[PDB]
Amino acid sequence: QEDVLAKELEDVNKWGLHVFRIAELSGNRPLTVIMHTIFQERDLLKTFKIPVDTLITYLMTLEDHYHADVAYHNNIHAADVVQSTHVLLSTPALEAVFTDLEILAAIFASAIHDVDHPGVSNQFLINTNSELALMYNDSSVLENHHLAVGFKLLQEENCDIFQNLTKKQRQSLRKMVIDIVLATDMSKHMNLLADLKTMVETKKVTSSGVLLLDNYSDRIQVLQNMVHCADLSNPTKPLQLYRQWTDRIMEEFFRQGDRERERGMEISPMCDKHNASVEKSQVGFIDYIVHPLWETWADLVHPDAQDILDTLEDNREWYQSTI
Amino acid sequence: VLAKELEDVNKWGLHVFRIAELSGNRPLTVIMHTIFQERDLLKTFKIPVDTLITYLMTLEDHYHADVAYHNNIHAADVVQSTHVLLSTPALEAVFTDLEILAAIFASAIHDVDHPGVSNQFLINTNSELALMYNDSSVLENHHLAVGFKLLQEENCDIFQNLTKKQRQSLRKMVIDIVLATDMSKHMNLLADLKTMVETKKVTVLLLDNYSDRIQVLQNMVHCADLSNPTKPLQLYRQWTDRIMEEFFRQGDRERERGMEISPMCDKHNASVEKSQVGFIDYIVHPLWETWADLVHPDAQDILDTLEDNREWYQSTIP
Ligand SMILES: COc1cc2c(cc1OC)[C@H](CCc1c[nH]c3ccccc13)N(C=O)CC2
Ligand SMILES: COc1cc2c(cc1OC)[C@H](CCc1c[nH]c3ccccc13)N(C=O)CC2
Ligand SMILES: [Mg+2]
Ligand SMILES: [Mg+2]
Ligand SMILES: [Zn+2]
Ligand SMILES: [Zn+2]
Repeated sequence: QEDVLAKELEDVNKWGLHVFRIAELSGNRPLTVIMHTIFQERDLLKTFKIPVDTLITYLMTLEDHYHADVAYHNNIHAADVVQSTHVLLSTPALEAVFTDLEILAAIFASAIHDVDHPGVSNQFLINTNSELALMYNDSSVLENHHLAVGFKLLQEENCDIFQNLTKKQRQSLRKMVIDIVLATDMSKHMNLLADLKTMVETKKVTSSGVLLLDNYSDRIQVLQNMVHCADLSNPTKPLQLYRQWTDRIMEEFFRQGDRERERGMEISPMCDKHNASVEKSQVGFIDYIVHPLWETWADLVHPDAQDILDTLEDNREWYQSTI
Repeated sequence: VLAKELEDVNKWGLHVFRIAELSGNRPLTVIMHTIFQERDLLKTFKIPVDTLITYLMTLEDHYHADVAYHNNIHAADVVQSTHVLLSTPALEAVFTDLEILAAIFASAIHDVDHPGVSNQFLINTNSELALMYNDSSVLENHHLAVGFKLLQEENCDIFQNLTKKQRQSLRKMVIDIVLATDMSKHMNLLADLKTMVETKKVTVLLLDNYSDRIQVLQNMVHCADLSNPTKPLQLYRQWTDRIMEEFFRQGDRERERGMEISPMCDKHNASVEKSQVGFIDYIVHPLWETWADLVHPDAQDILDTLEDNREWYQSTIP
């Protein structure tokens, strides 16, 4: 029903949106309806003269190119990252900091950032001599692919949502989107976090108390880390959402491990369904990856993200308590 | 006949155009085969000679015969120049046989399927290649992908007898080297070579960590790629004629499409000779001067010839 879905989408500005309920109520179109809602909320159709029928046509085609048969890296994950990026962009420490084009780039990058993901890792694709790894010379294999598909779909019939941007706007947005999606490669995490830490330690704020970002390198680095935080935000969400994300990533990992075991390869970490500890893996994920990242983001925008960090820390203690 | 010319495969200034003619437009194949035997690579890595020839022929076929510069003759020239640079005395022990294999294979594939237009042209025209590769080292990613993909054709897997680790190490090194031939990386590459020269440790060069060794290999193949002005003048002048034909054809396409014409690509305004002098002064000589410092004094004859050729091109400007 449309009324109940409209009611749920009133939460689009809130951390912890019931994204699985929105997927059900929208008829498995969470990415389309959440993107459309966000574009209306931020007045992006009027600002960039995006025809509404073109937006819907592109969104439905993009959503179609996520795999409905992968447990984690599907259109619900994309919708979740889009919405989480949308909330992070609204944080008071960043008010009036980014232009309308940078906002468009960050939201578009989130929407396409995992498109056509096959449900296995870059290393699996490299180690199996996949056609994707051969195409991309073993370097950010999935992320180059997500970008290429995301942009190529703009060329389908009535899909060019950027048709009314100027040529310079299109060139700038394309560069920013590429910079952002390539930064979601998990092998870049340590370098991205090291740079975010440096920016926190050298942070400057303006007279209005918002973050001072006066060059492309700093601006794109904040947008890269923002989308990376959104991508790694599952343990910061209310527990009933977090546990569903955990169930889904473990299913994807175990299916990868079954293909590795069947092929005689070493099983990747956390992918052996016969020797895995789901709870210990979440605590380690939080301790070594997610909390170091979110604690640093929370410092950059202090005190805006304190409640998100509080939820992360509660969820860590809950998983720890199940061991 | 063709055999006599191949006797100087170990000399800077091989008559590569004569070899291209005398081999029926197969310079990459015959030069690669000759080099693999001078370095005993077929025995070291147990490469079936017929597999080596089948792959080389196939690779050569994927260079475009209607591209005046970035064709199979260029690929053969860079291969042969790397082969000579690998024999620099100051590098007499630095690199292992697999590293030698990687530098030579990388040279052979480093421009395969080149369309005769630049990365910037491919980006600004919204080409399929730039869409595939997200505007980042577009050509060089493609050269690699084609070069490795051809290994999978029938009786083309020249690395069939390398160990699994050797194949994985060779692949990484080839990728690192070919990606470094992107001209947009030149200044960063040169800066690293300069830093290495300043921190140079010698007994002969001592390079201990992979990062330093791959950097020397990157800069070496880069030097080979940019070696035309260091060759004997009759060779250099042919390379100049060929690159200018390729540039002018690209500029004809940019003019028509309404784009800004790339530097040196406007046939109605370009000075071929001024462009060569500027090319040497700003790119080729700073690079080869720094290389010469790294292997001092083994590059001094190459540097001398470059400086002679620069003097000659300058004298052709009224
Ligand atoms: C909800 O839980 C998860 C969600 C996700 C992951 C792992 C989760 O739980 C262990 C992994 C992290 C990959 C990864 C790379 N290096 C690591 C080192 C340690 C741990 C993980 C990783 N993802 C894979 O695409 C993203 C989503
Ligand atoms: C024999 O002469 C040449 C040979 C080559 C080039 C230029 C030559 O002569 C002007 C260019 C150099 C790169 C380059 C592209 N745009 C530039 C602008 C300024 C400086 C360098 C470049 N190449 C292009 O594939 C490699 C071979
Ligand atoms: Mg991803
Ligand atoms: Mg090239
Ligand atoms: Zn993701
Ligand atoms: Zn080349």
